[PDB]
Amino acid sequence: ILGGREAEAHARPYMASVQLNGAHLCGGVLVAEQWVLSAAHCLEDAADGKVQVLLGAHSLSQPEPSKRLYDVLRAVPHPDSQPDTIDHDLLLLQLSEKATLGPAVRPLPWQRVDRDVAPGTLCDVAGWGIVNHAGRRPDSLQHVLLPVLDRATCNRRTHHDGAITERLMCAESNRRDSCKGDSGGPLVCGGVLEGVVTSGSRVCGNRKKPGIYTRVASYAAWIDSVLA
Ligand SMILES: NCc1cccc(NC(=O)c2cccc3[nH]c(C(N)=O)cc23)c1
Repeated sequence: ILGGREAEAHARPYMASVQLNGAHLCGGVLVAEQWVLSAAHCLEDAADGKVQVLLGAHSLSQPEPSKRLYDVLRAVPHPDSQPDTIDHDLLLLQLSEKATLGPAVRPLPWQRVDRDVAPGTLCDVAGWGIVNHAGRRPDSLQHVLLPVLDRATCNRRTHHDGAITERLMCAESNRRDSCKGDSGGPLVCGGVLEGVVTSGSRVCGNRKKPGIYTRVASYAAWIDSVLA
C-alpha cells in the first residue's frame, strides 16, 4: 500500500497473506471456512513452489496467538484467466482443513448483487505490499481508504482507455494506492467484499492509472461452483 498507514491489529479478520515458500506473495480474503479468494496472476510461475495461507496475522514475522499458517489442498484459478490479460483474475484456494475461527479469523460476507458501487463510495484496501518507490516491504498490515472511481472516467483514453469491463471496477490511485504484493487482496465497501485487487495495470500511485479491482458479484456463480 502506498500512502497508507499501519492497520489496527486483527481488525480485519478476513485478511489473508498468500505465501510462496514462506514468503508473502499476495493478499487474500477468507470467503468461507475453508476457502481464500485471491488473484490468479499470483499463482503464475509458482508451479513447483509451496503455497500456504497465513490467517489471523498482523505481523508477518512475530508470533501472535491467532496466527496460523495453512497448507493448500487445491489452487483453483479462474478457467478464463490468462497471463497477458487483466480479465477473470481470480483464484480460489482451498485450505487443508477448515480455518479455526475466532475474533481475529472470520470470513467476510461478499457481494452477490451484480450492480455497481456508487461513485465516490469510500472503500478499504489492506495488504503487506510495497510501501514506497524503492520497494520497502512492511512487516505489518497496512491499509488505505480509497474512493470508487466511476467506470466511464476510468475508461478514458488518458486513463485505462476502454479496458474496464462491466466485471471490473476502479478506485482512485492519486498518491494513495495498492501496489506490488497487494494483488489478490480485498476492496471492502460498507463492510462487504466488493472487489479483489488485480496487478493487471502494474504502476502504483499514478492518478492517470486508477487501481483496477475484479468485481466479485460478477463472478458469483464461479465462486459458488468451486466451493461446491
Ligand atoms: N493499484 C495498482 C496495483 C495494484 C496491485 C499491484 C500492482 N503492481 C504490481 O503487482 C507490479 C508492479 C511492478 C512489477 C511487478 N511485477 C509483478 C510480478 N512479476 O508479478 C507484479 C508487479 C499495481
